[PDB]
Amino acid sequence: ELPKVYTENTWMEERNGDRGMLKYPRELDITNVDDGKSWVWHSLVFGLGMEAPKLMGTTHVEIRGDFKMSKLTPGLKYQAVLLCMKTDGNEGWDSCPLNVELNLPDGTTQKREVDLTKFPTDEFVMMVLGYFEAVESGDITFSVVDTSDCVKKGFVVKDAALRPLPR
Amino acid sequence: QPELYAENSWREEMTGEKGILIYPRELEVVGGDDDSCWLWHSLILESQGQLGVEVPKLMGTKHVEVHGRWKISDLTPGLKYQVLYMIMVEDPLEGWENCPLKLRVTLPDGSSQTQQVDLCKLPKGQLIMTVAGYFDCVGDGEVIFSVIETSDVVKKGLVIKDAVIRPLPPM
Ligand SMILES: O=C(/C=C/c1ccc(O)cc1)CC/C=C/c1ccc(O)cc1
Repeated sequence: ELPKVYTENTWMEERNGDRGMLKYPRELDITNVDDGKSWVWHSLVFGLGMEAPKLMGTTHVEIRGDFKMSKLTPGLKYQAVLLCMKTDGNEGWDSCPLNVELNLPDGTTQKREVDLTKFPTDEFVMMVLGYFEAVESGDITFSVVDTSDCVKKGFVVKDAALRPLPR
Repeated sequence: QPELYAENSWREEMTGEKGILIYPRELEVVGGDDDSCWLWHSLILESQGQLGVEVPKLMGTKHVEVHGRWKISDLTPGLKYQVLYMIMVEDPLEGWENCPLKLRVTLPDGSSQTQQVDLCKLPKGQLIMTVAGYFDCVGDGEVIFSVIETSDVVKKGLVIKDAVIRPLPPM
């Protein structure tokens, strides 16, 4: 077994000190992820693996997460994203868009419907949760939800990230 | 747990552009197989477990040279792309005083641009986004992106997390 390097889920731009952060699937709140049927934890292997859940079949899809503003850079414009993948053999997404919300400390909420049949198959997509400018304190929360009658299948959650606008 | 193999990439949702991540095991690390130069570690985030990344830590060598490459034709045409190296520095750190890490992007036309990063000023342990350069996605051939320091001094304490090739999309 290899020696270890420990990390934290933030990063900093060398050139100016701007911060971003991300959270991995065990740091998210996924309803019924341990029910043994709706989600199956996989080893996500690129090119060792990371623990990532794949949706195997349920009508109840509910993914939530949260972040602290204090860890971000005040005044800086951010994009909030969920890295996720529609896999081959997906089902249920024709009739059921995912409902996506980003909640900011100022009480606002950005809402959108996401039609997953337009995502490419078997590659990760940066699903847009929303956009905001960071302040000094407060909680950021997001949700990706559908509980409709369609049995949804074939969806991997990789991580959630708050990144300064790419430049 | 069942294994899931995936391309180490992403697509922007609204606009379609493709970004690339390259883990260090897929880069060309000169002296990468010599433990007295680079010792390979498992990357841990406590609240999640292992992140599934093997990362090299510089252990005491004068020759720092790491290369990545990617076919420009595999990226999204007409976009401007930005190459990043994600790195970390850790105690013990040694040798870097006045020998900044060189980041280079070389194009198919042989043209190249180099930035410099003073590792001595970085906060230890923090994951650092460094900018290696930019390029427009046109033509084909391979873009080469490197970190280099070959000054005559033993260096230690640099950790390479991954390289990133990311589009700058409209929003
Ligand atoms: O444009 C960016 C994309 C971030 C990103 C985060 C998680 C992914 O799944 C895919 C991409 C932000 C700047 C780079 C952040 C980053 C953090 C850790 C890392 O290992 C590589 C890049």
